[PDB]
Amino acid sequence: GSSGSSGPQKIFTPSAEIVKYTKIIAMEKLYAVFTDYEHDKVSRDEAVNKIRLDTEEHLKEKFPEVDQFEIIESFNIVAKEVFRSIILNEYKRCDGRDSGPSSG
Repeated sequence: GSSGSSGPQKIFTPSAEIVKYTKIIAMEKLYAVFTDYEHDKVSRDEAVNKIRLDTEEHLKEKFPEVDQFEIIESFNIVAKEVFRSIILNEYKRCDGRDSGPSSG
């Protein structure tokens, strides 16, 4: 057993069970907020962060046994995950031509 962060020693990851459910909610929203709030710069600032507070109340509720630190730290990993996927449809080049239906 060990504890305390120091050196090249990596940190432990949160609960996967949640992280997964965090995407179904974080994703949808994150995408619903990204697609919109273009004109306004701050309008999107709150839309994104807001989730961090929303999901936290939507997850910690589903997992009453899980720790609060598992509902937050988990999201972080989820967020970054989405963004990347969003960058594939904006600020990119030669993403990958398509022959058939893209959105079906």
